[PDB]
Amino acid sequence: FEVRPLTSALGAEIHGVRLEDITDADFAELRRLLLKHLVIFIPDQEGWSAESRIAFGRRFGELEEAYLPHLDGHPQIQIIDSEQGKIPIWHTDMTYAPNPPIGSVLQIVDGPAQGGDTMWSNQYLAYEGLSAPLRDLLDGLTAVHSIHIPGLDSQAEHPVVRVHPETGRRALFVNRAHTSHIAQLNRNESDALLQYLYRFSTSPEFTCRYQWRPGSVAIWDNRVTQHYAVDDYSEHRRGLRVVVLGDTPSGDKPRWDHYRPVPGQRYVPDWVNAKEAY
Amino acid sequence: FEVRPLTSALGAEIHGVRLEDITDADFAELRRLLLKHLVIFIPDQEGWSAESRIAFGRRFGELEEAYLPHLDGHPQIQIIDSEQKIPIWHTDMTYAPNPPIGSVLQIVDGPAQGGDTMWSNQYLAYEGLSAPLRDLLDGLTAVHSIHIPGLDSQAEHPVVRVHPETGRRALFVNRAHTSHIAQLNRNESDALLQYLYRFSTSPEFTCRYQWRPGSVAIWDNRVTQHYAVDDYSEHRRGLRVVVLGDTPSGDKPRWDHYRPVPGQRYVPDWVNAKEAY
Amino acid sequence: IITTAFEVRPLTSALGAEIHGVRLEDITDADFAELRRLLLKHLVIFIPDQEGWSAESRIAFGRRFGELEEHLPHLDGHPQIQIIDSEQKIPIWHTDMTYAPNPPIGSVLQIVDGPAQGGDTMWSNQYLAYEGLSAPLRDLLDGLTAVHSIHIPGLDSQAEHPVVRVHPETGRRALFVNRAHTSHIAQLNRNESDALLQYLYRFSTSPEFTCRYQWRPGSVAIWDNRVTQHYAVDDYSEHRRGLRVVVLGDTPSGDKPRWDHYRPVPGQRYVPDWVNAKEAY
Amino acid sequence: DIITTAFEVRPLTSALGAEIHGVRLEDITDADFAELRRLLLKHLVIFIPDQEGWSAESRIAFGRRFGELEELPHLDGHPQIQIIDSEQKIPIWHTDMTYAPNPPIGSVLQIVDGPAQGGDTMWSNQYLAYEGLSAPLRDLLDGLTAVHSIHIPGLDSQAEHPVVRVHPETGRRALFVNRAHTSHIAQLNRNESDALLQYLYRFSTSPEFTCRYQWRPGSVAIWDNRVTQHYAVDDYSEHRRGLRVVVLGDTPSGDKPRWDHYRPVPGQRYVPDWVNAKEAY
Ligand code: NA
Ligand code: NA
Ligand code: NA
Ligand code: NA
Repeated sequence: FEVRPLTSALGAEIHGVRLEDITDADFAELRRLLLKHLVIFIPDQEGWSAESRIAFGRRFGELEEAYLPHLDGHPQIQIIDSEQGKIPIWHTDMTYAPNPPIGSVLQIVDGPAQGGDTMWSNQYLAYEGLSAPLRDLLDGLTAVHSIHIPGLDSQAEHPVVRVHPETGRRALFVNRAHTSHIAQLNRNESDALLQYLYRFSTSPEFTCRYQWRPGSVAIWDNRVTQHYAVDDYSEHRRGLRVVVLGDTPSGDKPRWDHYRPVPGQRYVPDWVNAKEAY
Repeated sequence: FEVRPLTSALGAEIHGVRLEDITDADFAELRRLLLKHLVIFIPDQEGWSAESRIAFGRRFGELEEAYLPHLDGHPQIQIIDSEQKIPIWHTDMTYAPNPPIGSVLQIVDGPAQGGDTMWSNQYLAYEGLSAPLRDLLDGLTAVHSIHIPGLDSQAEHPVVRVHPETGRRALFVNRAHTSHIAQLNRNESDALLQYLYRFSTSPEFTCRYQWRPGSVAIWDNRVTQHYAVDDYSEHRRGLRVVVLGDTPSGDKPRWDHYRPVPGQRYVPDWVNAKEAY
Repeated sequence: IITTAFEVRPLTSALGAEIHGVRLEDITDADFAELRRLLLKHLVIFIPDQEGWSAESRIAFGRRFGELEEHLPHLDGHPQIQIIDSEQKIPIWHTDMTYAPNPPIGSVLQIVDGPAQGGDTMWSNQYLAYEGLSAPLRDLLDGLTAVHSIHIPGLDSQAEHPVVRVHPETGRRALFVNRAHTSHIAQLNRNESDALLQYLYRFSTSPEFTCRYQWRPGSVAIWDNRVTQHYAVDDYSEHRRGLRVVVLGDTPSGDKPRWDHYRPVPGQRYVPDWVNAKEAY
Repeated sequence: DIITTAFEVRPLTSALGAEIHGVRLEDITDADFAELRRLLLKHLVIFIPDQEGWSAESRIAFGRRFGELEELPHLDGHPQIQIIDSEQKIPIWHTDMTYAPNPPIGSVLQIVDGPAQGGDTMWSNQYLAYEGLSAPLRDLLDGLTAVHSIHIPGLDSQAEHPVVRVHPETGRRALFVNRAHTSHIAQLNRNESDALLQYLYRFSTSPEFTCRYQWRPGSVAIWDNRVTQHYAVDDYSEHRRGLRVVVLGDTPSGDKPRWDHYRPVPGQRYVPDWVNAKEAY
């Protein structure tokens, strides 16, 4: 294939591939490129059949499946629609679950000519760019990730530094959208450290920004990336997505116990957040 | 009386007063001193009778009353008891449409050290802002709210309150109960409130009081914040009467409320945990 | 602004557009006028495949916008053509030379040697940064100025500019502060200034207001320095070399300030609320 | 585990500070001094009221019981007795002279002229600041050092000290950074250092860790500079004058650092995440 990296950190556009009837050997090459580049982009795949899209995702693992919008007859193929909302926050998908997805395949099938880019960030570089004392600290910490909305209540505890199962490389595994707090620190220390990590981890030297064209497919490794959907458009935007499951996140056993507050202790954040959203 | 200011900003201890049978004229002098000093301290009032305490508070206005812990037989005398703590800067109940105008608190049991209370002067917090920022705040309001089981209340108050008696302008936001400024978007609101909260509780604007059993504090909740230091494990018990008055008043806002778009999500710029303790 | 003469591919909604079907070497007056309209519309424009552009043509092109800056490594025999060379980087959001009373009105940059990936440049739209502020905050900023400064050996300069400037050619208002060179807002005390500028710097470089350009062989970027910031991503180790011409002549103008400068008292000390180290690298 | 029963002692807060009654410094005995020194180890700052008229010779002899005294404005004929004068202020949390390799052990200060209210001094307990950190963070800090520095006309000094020092006389660990003079943590990059120090500065001066002293006529404060910060409240306009003796001799000591100094790459630029102005007052 013809491979054109987007940035030094991550991302590559792959020309010369046809997903519809991809061979097992050509798939192995895509998998190798995904381990190298973390998110890959396959242009010009308009018309990709539902059965082929599902078979492709299933090469990676079991697919998430019917209370959410999906293609007729294919609970595996989720519909993302701007009119149904938008996610301008850095996140790693569903890390509030005990077993977050290991990756996704997304194709924007309707969208504006400009606007609605998606950015991804390289969590290997976010960890490696920390100085050695902080890497050593984070290796021994875990964090609670959680969500609390109508119809979905979930929390999970994950290592702050995840060992990728295939590469063995260590990646930061916190994200602003779903991480609540570091379990072995008090909440105020947690807020200060997470605030630094969130901003550092999404430095432009660690990211790439993709402009969607008709027919473009993005495949990303959700074990070692965050992503961000830019909210700079008003046109209708629709995507088809398949979501892949795998093993639970793994890292070092924590080197300290959970922080234990005293009875009646009140968390007073050092930084203001409003009590009412919109 | 013998009046000893605690700091330049606010606070004064008053000797030579006995609250139990205080005269109307001596009460008028206490009120004058409260408008001058914002919080006043009256030592050595052990044994103050419930009837006299209630009568004293009622000189200032209607008293709050029974779901709260209170002295048996006297729903107007609230109980602050460590075994039943508030280490956050706050102005009392500003999530209410009509927050109290002040309180009278007597620590009757407490440790020899630990458990101080601090107050801050919200006149000086406003006056210490530069002119462009004072002008901005004069035209803003803020939503104050609380959302707990059994108590859901919000209220919209001017960011700059005009004290009814002095006519002097005071900042009227506080970290405990203020949610957001209504005419700004939430992110702008967070940034401005963060600055105001820290500036308003600068040591140059505060006083710190060490309680001796029997001491009484009287404060004007229209123009102060306060903070209960959580540095003790011994039993601490206070008796409190809480006074009501008029709704907070300031300028009509100079802009409409900020209106988000239908799908808009608030993404804070600064981390707060999703789980408390 | 009507811009129908060329094939135009916008990069993001906020700003940026790649212009096809134009050759800079022998550009006509009509085609230049269209490029200038595209710059007023899109704030930064990208002209691909201009390898070999002659020095005389590059200078004549720049001079169609205004007087060129002369001095700062430059192409031998052409003081007007400045050299940006990685061997001899700027990963901080900035608007060029705003510590000067007359910052440049824009630049033309061509990366002639660079890596196949790495070294992107981002730009931000200061019109949108201002328009995205709520009305009370726009009203406040309209009446404020800020000091921009630099103090290094051989270059000490400061200038006071409106926080909100009008673009002279469009009449539209834009934010005019940037993290690299703005020091403080003149009518606030320093602590208030720090808090408000910190908010503005991050808000103004939100991804909804930016574009990110990957340089390819022969690419030329032209940007309006009056209403943008930009940022050079520092994610590469290969040699990177650009030729730049800089158009002089901006005079940032806005409303008369509505308050006097903040006046400290004798002996007053600035204590920042947020830590910065006392030693850099 | 220090017994201090000889005098009447009135602690100021749970964290630190105690007012000592029934002792006259002028002709203090060896036994009474030993008790005051125990009270200082226990309470970190002690206050001796009603000592108007304390003679210069007795003040110096008292200081010398603790160690060698520092020897610019000073009492005539007594270079050891420094004059502090509001007309010739410091509303910033600081530990004295930590930019020096050997900061002072402690000081003895008497405000001899001042307002009836205004000009309080606060102290903070750096043992409690460290002990209040969670175990992972205490473990991190135990292995770090920080550069402390000052760069003013006539005084350029820097020193590297453990972030966590052991008090040589109690064996207890205390935080050893302060906002005024600490620059950066040496084993972190500057941005990480800024974030961690900002948290520590605010946490370490929490009201639960401090005391606030109102000076009265004749008041003497004695503090241990090894395990405190302090802060002079700037809420007064009248003349305020103090007499101060400074005890030299500290060598802040802690664990061997567990990591090397952070090494930037050539040409690396420090870009703070938080704004500070470029110009003070
Ligand atoms: Na996502
Ligand atoms: Na209260
Ligand atoms: Na530039
Ligand atoms: Na000092």
